[PDB]
Amino acid sequence: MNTVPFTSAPIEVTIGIDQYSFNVKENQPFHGIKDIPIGHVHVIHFQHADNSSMRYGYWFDCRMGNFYIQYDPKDGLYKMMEERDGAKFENIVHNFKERQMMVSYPKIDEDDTWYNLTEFVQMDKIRKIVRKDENQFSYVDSSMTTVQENELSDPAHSLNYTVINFKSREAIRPGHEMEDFLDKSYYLNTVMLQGIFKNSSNYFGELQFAFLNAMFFGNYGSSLQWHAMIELICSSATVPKHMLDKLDEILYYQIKTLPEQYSDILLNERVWNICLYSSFQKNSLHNTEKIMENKYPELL
Amino acid sequence: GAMNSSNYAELFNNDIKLFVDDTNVYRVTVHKTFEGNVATKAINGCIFTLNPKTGHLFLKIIHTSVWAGQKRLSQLAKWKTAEEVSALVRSLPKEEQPKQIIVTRKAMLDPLEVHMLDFPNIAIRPTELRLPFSAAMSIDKLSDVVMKATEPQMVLFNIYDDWLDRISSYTAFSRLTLLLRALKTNEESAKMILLSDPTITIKSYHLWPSFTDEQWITIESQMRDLILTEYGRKYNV
Ligand SMILES: COC(=O)CN(C)C(=O)c1ccsc1
Repeated sequence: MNTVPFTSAPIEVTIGIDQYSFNVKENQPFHGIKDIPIGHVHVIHFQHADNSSMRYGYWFDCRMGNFYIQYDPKDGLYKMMEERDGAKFENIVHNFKERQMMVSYPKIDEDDTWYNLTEFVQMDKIRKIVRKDENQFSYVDSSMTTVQENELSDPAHSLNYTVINFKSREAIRPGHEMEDFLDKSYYLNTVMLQGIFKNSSNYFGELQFAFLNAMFFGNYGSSLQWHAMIELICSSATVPKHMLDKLDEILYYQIKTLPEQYSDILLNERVWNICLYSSFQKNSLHNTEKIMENKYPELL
Repeated sequence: GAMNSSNYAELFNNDIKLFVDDTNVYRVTVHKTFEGNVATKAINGCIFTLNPKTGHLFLKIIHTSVWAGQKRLSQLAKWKTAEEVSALVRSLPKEEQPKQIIVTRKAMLDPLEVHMLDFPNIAIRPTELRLPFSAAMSIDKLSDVVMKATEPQMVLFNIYDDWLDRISSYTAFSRLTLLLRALKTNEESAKMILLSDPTITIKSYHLWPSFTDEQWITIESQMRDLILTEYGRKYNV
Protein backbone atom coordinates (compact mmCIF):
# COMPACT_ATOMS: atom_id res chain seq x y z
CA MET A 1 0.00 0.00 0.00
CA ASN A 2 1.33 3.40 -1.11
CA THR A 3 0.63 6.97 0.07
CA VAL A 4 0.36 10.53 -1.30
CA PRO A 5 1.49 12.79 1.59
CA PHE A 6 0.56 16.52 1.71
CA THR A 7 2.94 19.21 3.04
CA SER A 8 -0.18 21.00 4.44
CA ALA A 9 -3.75 22.02 3.47
CA PRO A 10 -3.71 25.84 3.61
CA ILE A 11 -7.01 26.37 1.76
CA GLU A 12 -10.36 24.71 2.28
CA VAL A 13 -10.85 22.11 -0.43
CA THR A 14 -12.81 19.04 -1.39
CA ILE A 15 -10.26 16.31 -2.16
CA GLY A 16 -11.07 13.38 -4.42
CA ILE A 17 -9.15 10.13 -4.63
CA ASP A 18 -10.57 7.94 -7.37
CA GLN A 19 -14.35 7.63 -6.71
CA TYR A 20 -14.04 8.82 -3.09
CA SER A 21 -14.02 12.34 -1.75
CA PHE A 22 -13.77 14.27 1.51
CA ASN A 23 -13.67 17.85 2.75
CA VAL A 24 -10.60 19.48 4.30
CA LYS A 25 -11.04 22.73 6.21
CA GLU A 26 -8.76 25.74 5.91
CA ASN A 27 -5.48 25.04 7.74
CA GLN A 28 -6.74 21.66 8.98
CA PRO A 29 -3.97 19.25 10.10
CA PHE A 30 -4.25 17.12 6.98
CA HIS A 31 -1.14 15.31 5.66
CA GLY A 32 -2.35 13.02 2.88
CA ILE A 33 -3.84 9.72 1.83
CA LYS A 34 -2.49 6.28 2.78
CA ASP A 35 -3.36 2.65 1.89
CA ILE A 36 -3.62 3.41 -1.86
CA PRO A 37 -3.99 0.08 -3.73
CA ILE A 38 -0.98 -0.79 -5.82
CA GLY A 39 -1.64 -2.05 -9.33
CA HIS A 40 -3.97 0.61 -10.72
CA VAL A 41 -3.66 4.15 -11.93
CA HIS A 42 -5.21 6.66 -9.56
CA VAL A 43 -6.43 10.23 -9.73
CA ILE A 44 -6.25 12.77 -6.92
CA HIS A 45 -8.50 15.75 -7.55
CA PHE A 46 -9.47 19.06 -6.07
CA GLN A 47 -12.30 21.55 -5.92
CA HIS A 48 -11.66 24.67 -3.86
CA ALA A 49 -14.32 25.61 -1.34
CA ASP A 50 -14.06 29.33 -2.14
CA ASN A 51 -13.98 28.86 -5.92
CA SER A 52 -15.69 25.82 -7.41
CA SER A 53 -14.34 26.99 -10.78
CA MET A 54 -11.68 24.66 -12.09
CA ARG A 55 -11.89 21.19 -10.79
CA TYR A 56 -8.33 19.89 -11.37
CA GLY A 57 -6.23 16.86 -10.47
CA TYR A 58 -3.41 14.48 -11.23
CA TRP A 59 -3.32 10.98 -12.69
CA PHE A 60 -0.52 8.91 -11.20
CA ASP A 61 0.74 5.41 -10.52
CA CYS A 62 2.65 4.87 -7.26
CA ARG A 63 4.81 2.23 -8.95
CA MET A 64 6.41 5.03 -11.00
CA GLY A 65 7.76 7.19 -8.17
CA ASN A 66 7.11 8.82 -4.82
CA PHE A 67 4.54 11.65 -5.29
CA TYR A 68 3.28 14.23 -2.75
CA ILE A 69 1.00 17.31 -2.86
CA GLN A 70 1.92 20.86 -1.71
CA TYR A 71 -0.15 24.06 -2.01
CA ASP A 72 1.48 26.76 -4.19
CA PRO A 73 0.19 30.18 -2.97
CA LYS A 74 1.43 31.95 -6.10
CA ASP A 75 -0.40 29.80 -8.63
CA GLY A 76 -3.21 29.11 -6.15
CA LEU A 77 -3.42 25.36 -6.42
CA TYR A 78 -2.39 22.06 -4.91
CA LYS A 79 0.52 20.77 -7.00
CA MET A 80 1.78 17.21 -7.35
CA MET A 81 5.54 16.82 -7.05
CA GLU A 82 7.92 13.87 -7.16
CA GLU A 83 10.38 13.27 -4.34
CA ARG A 84 13.57 11.65 -5.65
CA ASP A 85 15.07 11.11 -2.15
CA GLY A 86 13.51 7.80 -1.17
CA ALA A 87 14.83 7.75 2.42
CA LYS A 88 13.48 11.29 3.06
CA PHE A 89 10.04 10.34 1.63
CA GLU A 90 9.84 7.15 3.78
CA ASN A 91 10.76 9.24 6.88
CA ILE A 92 8.12 11.92 6.04
CA VAL A 93 5.38 9.29 5.45
CA HIS A 94 6.22 7.34 8.62
CA ASN A 95 6.01 10.53 10.79
CA PHE A 96 2.56 11.44 9.27
CA LYS A 97 1.36 7.81 9.69
CA GLU A 98 2.52 7.79 13.34
CA ARG A 99 0.63 11.01 14.02
CA GLN A 100 -2.51 9.66 12.24
CA MET A 101 -2.67 12.75 10.03
CA MET A 102 -3.75 10.81 6.93
CA VAL A 103 -7.00 9.52 5.50
CA SER A 104 -7.11 5.88 4.49
CA TYR A 105 -8.12 5.02 0.93
CA PRO A 106 -11.47 3.61 1.91
CA LYS A 107 -11.74 0.52 -0.30
CA ILE A 108 -14.21 -2.23 0.63
CA ASP A 109 -12.86 -5.75 0.11
CA GLU A 110 -15.78 -6.92 -2.09
CA ASP A 111 -15.52 -3.76 -4.19
CA ASP A 112 -14.00 -4.03 -7.67
CA THR A 113 -15.40 -0.66 -8.88
CA TRP A 114 -12.08 1.10 -9.43
CA TYR A 115 -10.51 -1.88 -11.21
CA ASN A 116 -13.64 -2.08 -13.36
CA LEU A 117 -13.43 1.60 -14.33
CA THR A 118 -9.66 1.53 -15.05
CA GLU A 119 -9.16 -2.05 -16.34
CA PHE A 120 -7.57 -0.86 -19.59
CA VAL A 121 -6.14 2.47 -18.42
CA GLN A 122 -2.34 2.65 -18.42
CA MET A 123 -0.18 5.49 -17.17
CA ASP A 124 1.98 5.34 -20.31
CA LYS A 125 -1.09 5.97 -22.47
CA ILE A 126 -2.30 8.80 -20.21
CA ARG A 127 1.07 10.52 -20.67
CA LYS A 128 0.58 10.48 -24.47
CA ILE A 129 -2.87 12.06 -24.21
CA VAL A 130 -1.65 14.59 -21.62
CA ARG A 131 1.75 15.83 -22.83
CA LYS A 132 4.11 17.06 -20.05
CA ASP A 133 7.10 14.78 -20.42
CA GLU A 134 9.10 16.11 -17.46
CA ASN A 135 6.62 14.67 -14.91
CA GLN A 136 5.60 11.05 -14.32
CA PHE A 137 2.05 12.16 -13.39
CA SER A 138 -0.50 14.01 -15.51
CA TYR A 139 -2.50 17.15 -14.75
CA VAL A 140 -6.07 17.49 -16.06
CA ASP A 141 -8.71 20.13 -15.35
CA SER A 142 -12.29 21.16 -16.11
CA SER A 143 -11.36 23.55 -18.89
CA MET A 144 -8.71 21.77 -20.96
CA THR A 145 -9.81 21.41 -24.55
CA THR A 146 -9.13 18.48 -26.83
CA VAL A 147 -7.15 18.42 -30.06
CA GLN A 148 -10.45 17.99 -31.93
CA GLU A 149 -12.08 20.91 -30.11
CA ASN A 150 -9.07 23.05 -31.09
CA GLU A 151 -9.48 22.23 -34.81
CA LEU A 152 -13.08 23.51 -34.88
CA SER A 153 -6.11 27.14 -28.34
CA ASP A 154 -2.82 26.58 -26.49
CA PRO A 155 -1.51 23.30 -27.99
CA ALA A 156 0.67 22.44 -24.96
CA HIS A 157 -2.36 22.31 -22.61
CA SER A 158 -4.57 20.08 -24.79
CA LEU A 159 -6.06 16.63 -24.36
CA ASN A 160 -4.64 14.70 -27.32
CA TYR A 161 -7.42 12.15 -27.68
CA THR A 162 -7.67 10.24 -30.96
CA VAL A 163 -9.74 12.32 -33.38
CA ILE A 164 -12.93 10.54 -34.46
CA ASN A 165 -15.02 12.25 -37.13
CA PHE A 166 -17.74 10.31 -38.91
CA LYS A 167 -17.79 12.73 -41.87
CA SER A 168 -14.09 12.77 -42.67
CA ARG A 169 -11.98 11.24 -45.38
CA GLU A 170 -10.38 9.07 -42.69
CA ALA A 171 -13.78 7.51 -41.93
CA ILE A 172 -15.03 7.11 -45.54
CA ARG A 173 -13.28 5.10 -48.27
CA PRO A 174 -13.69 6.66 -51.73
CA GLY A 175 -16.21 4.53 -53.56
CA HIS A 176 -17.65 3.14 -50.31
CA GLU A 177 -19.47 6.30 -49.24
CA MET A 178 -22.86 4.84 -48.34
CA GLU A 179 -21.38 1.62 -47.06
CA ASP A 180 -18.85 3.22 -44.72
CA PHE A 181 -21.23 5.92 -43.46
CA LEU A 182 -24.06 3.53 -42.56
CA ASP A 183 -21.71 0.77 -41.28
CA LYS A 184 -18.62 2.11 -39.52
CA SER A 185 -16.87 -1.31 -39.37
CA TYR A 186 -14.05 -0.24 -41.73
CA TYR A 187 -13.35 2.86 -39.65
CA LEU A 188 -13.53 0.89 -36.38
CA ASN A 189 -11.55 -2.21 -37.28
CA THR A 190 -9.09 -1.16 -39.99
CA VAL A 191 -8.47 2.55 -39.35
CA MET A 192 -8.83 2.78 -35.58
CA LEU A 193 -8.12 -0.69 -34.15
CA GLN A 194 -5.57 -2.09 -36.61
CA GLY A 195 -4.15 1.29 -37.62
CA ILE A 196 -4.06 3.67 -34.67
CA PHE A 197 -4.76 1.88 -31.38
CA LYS A 198 -3.17 -1.42 -32.47
CA ASN A 199 -5.60 -3.35 -30.24
CA SER A 200 -8.91 -3.16 -28.42
CA SER A 201 -7.28 -2.76 -25.00
CA ASN A 202 -5.75 0.58 -26.00
CA TYR A 203 -9.08 1.69 -27.49
CA PHE A 204 -10.89 0.80 -24.28
CA GLY A 205 -8.19 2.48 -22.19
CA GLU A 206 -8.74 5.77 -23.95
CA LEU A 207 -12.54 5.33 -23.71
CA GLN A 208 -12.28 4.73 -19.95
CA PHE A 209 -9.89 7.66 -19.39
CA ALA A 210 -12.23 9.95 -21.35
CA PHE A 211 -15.17 8.92 -19.17
CA LEU A 212 -13.22 9.44 -15.93
CA ASN A 213 -12.09 12.95 -16.96
CA ALA A 214 -15.67 13.83 -17.91
CA MET A 215 -16.97 12.57 -14.59
CA PHE A 216 -14.31 13.84 -12.19
CA PHE A 217 -13.58 17.21 -13.84
CA GLY A 218 -16.73 17.95 -15.80
CA ASN A 219 -14.44 18.13 -18.82
CA TYR A 220 -16.78 18.59 -21.75
CA GLY A 221 -14.40 17.53 -24.53
CA SER A 222 -13.68 14.32 -22.67
CA SER A 223 -17.41 13.54 -22.57
CA LEU A 224 -17.60 14.12 -26.34
CA GLN A 225 -14.74 11.66 -26.83
CA TRP A 226 -16.28 9.00 -24.58
CA HIS A 227 -19.55 9.18 -26.50
CA ALA A 228 -17.80 9.15 -29.91
CA MET A 229 -15.89 5.99 -28.98
CA ILE A 230 -19.11 4.29 -27.87
CA GLU A 231 -20.97 5.34 -31.01
CA LEU A 232 -18.18 4.13 -33.29
CA ILE A 233 -18.55 0.60 -31.91
CA CYS A 234 -22.34 0.62 -31.76
CA SER A 235 -22.57 1.87 -35.34
CA SER A 236 -20.36 -0.95 -36.69
CA ALA A 237 -22.10 -4.10 -37.91
CA THR A 238 -18.90 -6.16 -37.52
CA VAL A 239 -17.30 -6.09 -34.08
CA PRO A 240 -15.41 -8.93 -32.37
CA LYS A 241 -17.63 -10.66 -29.83
CA HIS A 242 -15.11 -10.27 -27.03
CA MET A 243 -15.13 -6.51 -27.65
CA LEU A 244 -18.92 -6.27 -27.47
CA ASP A 245 -19.03 -8.27 -24.24
CA LYS A 246 -16.23 -6.21 -22.75
CA LEU A 247 -17.83 -2.92 -23.81
CA ASP A 248 -21.06 -3.98 -22.07
CA GLU A 249 -19.09 -4.52 -18.85
CA ILE A 250 -17.19 -1.25 -19.22
CA LEU A 251 -20.30 0.85 -19.76
CA TYR A 252 -22.26 -0.94 -17.04
CA TYR A 253 -19.75 0.09 -14.38
CA GLN A 254 -19.51 3.60 -15.81
CA ILE A 255 -23.29 4.07 -15.66
CA LYS A 256 -23.33 2.46 -12.21
CA THR A 257 -20.76 4.92 -10.85
CA LEU A 258 -22.16 8.11 -12.41
CA PRO A 259 -23.83 10.38 -9.83
CA GLU A 260 -27.57 10.30 -10.45
CA GLN A 261 -27.68 14.10 -10.18
CA TYR A 262 -25.00 14.63 -12.87
CA SER A 263 -26.76 12.53 -15.51
CA ASP A 264 -28.28 15.50 -17.35
CA ILE A 265 -24.80 16.88 -18.12
CA LEU A 266 -22.81 13.65 -18.57
CA LEU A 267 -25.10 11.60 -20.86
CA ASN A 268 -26.00 12.42 -24.47
CA GLU A 269 -29.59 11.41 -25.21
CA ARG A 270 -29.09 10.97 -28.97
CA VAL A 271 -26.03 8.72 -28.61
CA TRP A 272 -27.54 6.53 -25.93
CA ASN A 273 -30.94 6.11 -27.57
CA ILE A 274 -29.22 5.39 -30.88
CA CYS A 275 -26.80 2.92 -29.30
CA LEU A 276 -29.32 1.01 -27.20
CA TYR A 277 -32.35 1.02 -29.54
CA SER A 278 -31.42 1.67 -33.20
CA SER A 279 -27.79 0.66 -33.78
CA PHE A 280 -26.36 -2.61 -35.07
CA GLN A 281 -25.46 -3.43 -31.45
CA LYS A 282 -28.87 -2.52 -29.95
CA ASN A 283 -29.19 -6.14 -28.67
CA SER A 284 -25.54 -6.72 -27.68
CA LEU A 285 -25.33 -4.52 -24.56
CA HIS A 286 -27.62 -6.37 -22.19
CA ASN A 287 -26.13 -5.24 -18.89
CA THR A 288 -25.80 -1.59 -19.94
CA GLU A 289 -29.34 -1.48 -21.31
CA LYS A 290 -30.72 -2.95 -18.09
CA ILE A 291 -28.92 -0.47 -15.81
CA MET A 292 -29.72 2.50 -18.07
CA GLU A 293 -33.43 1.62 -18.19
CA ASN A 294 -33.65 1.22 -14.42
CA LYS A 295 -31.48 4.20 -13.42
CA TYR A 296 -32.04 6.78 -16.19
CA PRO A 297 -35.37 5.94 -17.86
CA GLU A 298 -36.01 9.65 -18.45
CA LEU A 299 -33.02 10.07 -20.77
CA LEU A 300 -34.49 7.29 -22.89
CA GLY B 1 -26.62 27.75 -43.45
CA ALA B 2 -30.18 27.24 -44.70
CA MET B 3 -31.56 29.14 -47.70
CA ASN B 4 -34.83 31.01 -47.04
CA SER B 5 -36.85 34.06 -48.10
CA SER B 6 -34.48 36.38 -46.19
CA ASN B 7 -31.51 35.43 -48.41
CA TYR B 8 -33.45 34.83 -51.64
CA ALA B 9 -31.52 37.31 -53.80
CA GLU B 10 -28.39 35.22 -53.16
CA LEU B 11 -29.71 32.80 -55.77
CA PHE B 12 -29.01 35.30 -58.55
CA ASN B 13 -25.56 36.58 -57.56
CA ASN B 14 -22.40 35.58 -59.44
CA ASP B 15 -21.34 32.69 -57.16
CA ILE B 16 -22.07 29.48 -59.08
CA LYS B 17 -24.71 27.41 -57.29
CA LEU B 18 -26.92 24.44 -58.03
CA PHE B 19 -30.23 23.27 -56.61
CA VAL B 20 -30.51 19.46 -56.35
CA ASP B 21 -33.95 17.87 -56.14
CA ASP B 22 -34.16 14.09 -55.68
CA THR B 23 -37.97 13.75 -55.53
CA ASN B 24 -38.13 12.01 -58.95
CA VAL B 25 -35.08 9.72 -58.61
CA TYR B 26 -36.93 6.63 -57.29
CA ARG B 27 -40.38 6.33 -58.84
CA VAL B 28 -42.75 3.40 -58.50
CA THR B 29 -46.24 2.25 -59.20
CA VAL B 30 -47.85 0.16 -56.47
CA HIS B 31 -49.98 -2.79 -57.55
CA LYS B 32 -51.57 -6.05 -56.41
CA THR B 33 -49.90 -9.38 -57.08
CA PHE B 34 -51.65 -12.51 -58.28
CA GLU B 35 -51.73 -13.77 -54.69
CA GLY B 36 -53.35 -10.53 -53.46
CA ASN B 37 -50.19 -9.05 -51.96
CA VAL B 38 -48.79 -5.63 -52.89
CA ALA B 39 -45.66 -5.02 -54.93
CA THR B 40 -43.89 -2.10 -56.52
CA LYS B 41 -42.64 -1.70 -60.08
CA ALA B 42 -40.01 0.99 -60.59
CA ILE B 43 -40.10 3.36 -63.55
CA ASN B 44 -37.31 5.56 -64.87
CA GLY B 45 -36.46 8.55 -62.72
CA CYS B 46 -34.24 11.63 -62.84
CA ILE B 47 -32.08 13.97 -60.74
CA PHE B 48 -33.05 17.61 -61.23
CA THR B 49 -29.89 19.71 -60.86
CA LEU B 50 -30.48 23.34 -61.73
CA ASN B 51 -28.38 26.51 -61.87
CA PRO B 52 -31.00 29.19 -60.95
CA LYS B 53 -28.93 32.02 -62.41
CA THR B 54 -28.41 30.58 -65.88
CA GLY B 55 -31.29 28.11 -66.25
CA HIS B 56 -28.88 25.27 -67.03
CA LEU B 57 -30.52 21.99 -66.02
CA PHE B 58 -28.39 18.84 -65.71
CA LEU B 59 -31.05 16.14 -65.98
CA LYS B 60 -29.48 12.81 -65.00
CA ILE B 61 -31.83 10.02 -66.04
CA ILE B 62 -32.01 7.19 -63.52
CA HIS B 63 -32.78 4.00 -65.42
CA THR B 64 -34.65 1.28 -63.52
CA SER B 65 -31.72 -1.15 -63.99
CA VAL B 66 -29.87 0.76 -61.26
CA TRP B 67 -32.33 -0.67 -58.69
CA ALA B 68 -31.98 -4.30 -59.81
CA GLY B 69 -31.21 -6.58 -56.87
CA GLN B 70 -30.78 -3.66 -54.48
CA LYS B 71 -32.41 -3.31 -51.07
CA ARG B 72 -33.75 -0.29 -49.18
CA LEU B 73 -34.26 1.58 -52.44
CA SER B 74 -35.57 4.81 -50.91
CA GLN B 75 -32.34 5.08 -48.86
CA LEU B 76 -30.16 4.01 -51.79
CA ALA B 77 -31.78 6.63 -54.01
CA LYS B 78 -30.41 9.44 -51.84
CA TRP B 79 -26.88 8.03 -52.02
CA LYS B 80 -27.15 7.42 -55.77
CA THR B 81 -28.28 11.04 -56.16
CA ALA B 82 -25.27 12.20 -54.14
CA GLU B 83 -22.93 9.94 -56.16
CA GLU B 84 -24.24 11.38 -59.45
CA VAL B 85 -24.04 15.00 -58.25
CA SER B 86 -20.44 14.46 -57.08
CA ALA B 87 -19.60 12.89 -60.45
CA LEU B 88 -21.10 15.89 -62.25
CA VAL B 89 -19.06 18.35 -60.19
CA ARG B 90 -15.86 16.41 -60.85
CA SER B 91 -16.71 16.37 -64.58
CA LEU B 92 -16.93 20.18 -64.73
CA PRO B 93 -13.90 22.43 -65.20
CA LYS B 94 -12.78 24.04 -61.98
CA GLU B 95 -14.13 27.47 -62.95
CA GLU B 96 -17.57 25.93 -63.60
CA GLN B 97 -17.83 24.00 -60.33
CA PRO B 98 -20.44 25.29 -57.88
CA LYS B 99 -19.51 27.12 -54.69
CA GLN B 100 -22.76 25.92 -53.11
CA ILE B 101 -25.19 23.06 -53.63
CA ILE B 102 -28.68 23.60 -52.17
CA VAL B 103 -30.67 20.41 -51.58
CA THR B 104 -34.46 20.70 -51.66
CA ARG B 105 -34.85 17.88 -49.09
CA LYS B 106 -32.87 17.74 -45.85
CA ALA B 107 -32.40 13.97 -46.09
CA MET B 108 -29.95 14.69 -48.95
CA LEU B 109 -27.59 16.64 -46.69
CA ASP B 110 -25.53 13.78 -45.24
CA PRO B 111 -25.31 11.69 -48.45
CA LEU B 112 -24.14 14.70 -50.41
CA GLU B 113 -21.70 15.96 -47.73
CA VAL B 114 -20.12 12.50 -47.57
CA HIS B 115 -19.80 12.22 -51.37
CA MET B 116 -18.29 15.72 -51.52
CA LEU B 117 -15.61 15.34 -48.82
CA ASP B 118 -12.96 15.92 -51.52
CA PHE B 119 -14.54 19.39 -52.06
CA PRO B 120 -14.42 20.97 -48.57
CA ASN B 121 -14.96 24.44 -50.06
CA ILE B 122 -18.34 23.59 -51.66
CA ALA B 123 -21.03 24.40 -49.12
CA ILE B 124 -23.91 21.90 -48.90
CA ARG B 125 -27.03 23.75 -47.74
CA PRO B 126 -30.70 22.97 -47.12
CA THR B 127 -33.49 25.40 -47.91
CA GLU B 128 -36.64 26.52 -46.15
CA LEU B 129 -38.28 27.25 -49.50
CA ARG B 130 -40.94 24.82 -50.73
CA LEU B 131 -39.84 24.51 -54.31
CA PRO B 132 -42.07 22.73 -56.81
CA PHE B 133 -39.32 20.89 -58.69
CA SER B 134 -41.12 17.55 -58.25
CA ALA B 135 -43.38 18.79 -61.08
CA ALA B 136 -40.48 18.71 -63.56
CA MET B 137 -41.96 15.45 -64.86
CA SER B 138 -45.05 17.45 -65.86
CA ILE B 139 -42.95 19.18 -68.55
CA ASP B 140 -43.69 16.99 -71.56
CA LYS B 141 -40.24 17.05 -73.14
CA LEU B 142 -38.50 16.17 -69.83
CA SER B 143 -40.95 13.35 -69.07
CA ASP B 144 -40.52 12.00 -72.62
CA VAL B 145 -36.74 11.73 -72.47
CA VAL B 146 -36.90 10.12 -69.02
CA MET B 147 -39.48 7.49 -70.04
CA LYS B 148 -37.78 6.67 -73.35
CA ALA B 149 -34.32 6.08 -71.79
CA THR B 150 -32.99 2.54 -72.10
CA GLU B 151 -29.77 3.20 -70.15
CA PRO B 152 -28.40 5.82 -67.75
CA GLN B 153 -28.10 9.11 -69.57
CA MET B 154 -27.45 12.78 -68.87
CA VAL B 155 -29.45 15.35 -70.84
CA LEU B 156 -28.77 19.08 -70.73
CA PHE B 157 -31.50 21.70 -70.98
CA ASN B 158 -32.03 25.38 -70.41
CA ILE B 159 -35.17 25.43 -68.28
CA TYR B 160 -35.67 29.17 -69.05
CA ASP B 161 -35.76 28.74 -72.87
CA ASP B 162 -34.65 32.21 -74.13
CA TRP B 163 -36.31 34.24 -71.35
CA LEU B 164 -33.02 35.69 -70.08
CA ASP B 165 -32.77 37.64 -73.34
CA ARG B 166 -35.68 39.74 -72.01
CA ILE B 167 -35.95 39.26 -68.21
CA SER B 168 -33.64 38.88 -65.25
CA SER B 169 -32.75 35.62 -63.54
CA TYR B 170 -34.86 36.62 -60.55
CA THR B 171 -37.92 37.08 -62.78
CA ALA B 172 -37.14 33.89 -64.73
CA PHE B 173 -36.93 31.81 -61.55
CA SER B 174 -40.16 33.39 -60.30
CA ARG B 175 -41.89 32.44 -63.56
CA LEU B 176 -40.48 28.89 -63.46
CA THR B 177 -41.59 28.30 -59.89
CA LEU B 178 -45.05 29.70 -60.62
CA LEU B 179 -45.44 27.43 -63.65
CA LEU B 180 -44.16 24.41 -61.74
CA ARG B 181 -46.36 25.15 -58.74
CA ALA B 182 -49.39 25.36 -61.08
CA LEU B 183 -48.50 22.07 -62.78
CA LYS B 184 -48.08 20.41 -59.37
CA THR B 185 -51.41 21.71 -58.07
CA ASN B 186 -53.56 21.00 -61.15
CA GLU B 187 -51.57 19.55 -64.02
CA GLU B 188 -54.47 19.31 -66.48
CA SER B 189 -55.62 22.91 -66.01
CA ALA B 190 -52.07 24.25 -66.14
CA LYS B 191 -51.37 22.44 -69.41
CA MET B 192 -54.67 23.73 -70.82
CA ILE B 193 -53.62 27.27 -69.94
CA LEU B 194 -50.26 26.76 -71.62
CA LEU B 195 -51.49 25.11 -74.80
CA SER B 196 -55.10 26.20 -75.31
CA ASP B 197 -54.15 28.73 -78.02
CA PRO B 198 -53.21 26.93 -81.28
CA THR B 199 -51.35 29.95 -82.65
CA ILE B 200 -48.69 29.84 -79.90
CA THR B 201 -46.28 26.94 -80.23
CA ILE B 202 -43.24 25.47 -78.50
CA LYS B 203 -40.05 25.79 -80.50
CA SER B 204 -38.31 22.49 -81.23
CA TYR B 205 -35.39 23.67 -79.07
CA HIS B 206 -37.57 24.93 -76.14
CA LEU B 207 -39.63 23.48 -73.27
CA TRP B 208 -42.29 26.20 -72.95
CA PRO B 209 -44.43 28.11 -75.50
CA SER B 210 -43.20 31.19 -77.34
CA PHE B 211 -45.28 33.81 -75.55
CA THR B 212 -44.75 37.52 -76.01
CA ASP B 213 -44.12 39.68 -72.96
CA GLU B 214 -47.79 40.64 -72.73
CA GLN B 215 -48.91 37.03 -73.23
CA TRP B 216 -46.62 35.93 -70.38
CA ILE B 217 -48.37 38.46 -68.11
CA THR B 218 -51.73 36.91 -69.02
CA ILE B 219 -50.37 33.37 -68.57
CA GLU B 220 -48.82 34.20 -65.18
CA SER B 221 -52.12 35.70 -64.00
CA GLN B 222 -53.99 32.59 -65.18
CA MET B 223 -51.52 30.40 -63.28
CA ARG B 224 -52.01 32.44 -60.09
CA ASP B 225 -55.80 32.13 -60.52
CA LEU B 226 -55.43 28.36 -60.93
CA ILE B 227 -53.40 28.10 -57.74
CA LEU B 228 -55.87 30.22 -55.81
CA THR B 229 -58.85 28.32 -57.28
CA GLU B 230 -57.35 24.99 -56.19
CA TYR B 231 -56.63 26.36 -52.72
CA GLY B 232 -60.28 27.32 -52.39
CA ARG B 233 -61.39 23.91 -53.64
CA LYS B 234 -59.07 22.14 -51.19
CA TYR B 235 -59.95 24.11 -48.05
CA ASN B 236 -63.62 24.93 -48.93
CA VAL B 237 -62.93 28.70 -48.97
C1 LIG C 1 4.46 14.51 1.76
O1 LIG C 1 5.81 14.55 1.41
C2 LIG C 1 6.46 15.69 1.61
O2 LIG C 1 7.62 15.67 1.26
C3 LIG C 1 5.81 16.92 2.20
N1 LIG C 1 6.85 17.81 2.66
C4 LIG C 1 7.80 18.33 1.67
C5 LIG C 1 7.12 17.89 4.03
O3 LIG C 1 6.32 17.46 4.85
C6 LIG C 1 8.39 18.51 4.42
C7 LIG C 1 9.65 18.16 3.83
C8 LIG C 1 10.66 18.88 4.39
S1 LIG C 1 10.09 19.95 5.58
C9 LIG C 1 8.49 19.46 5.37
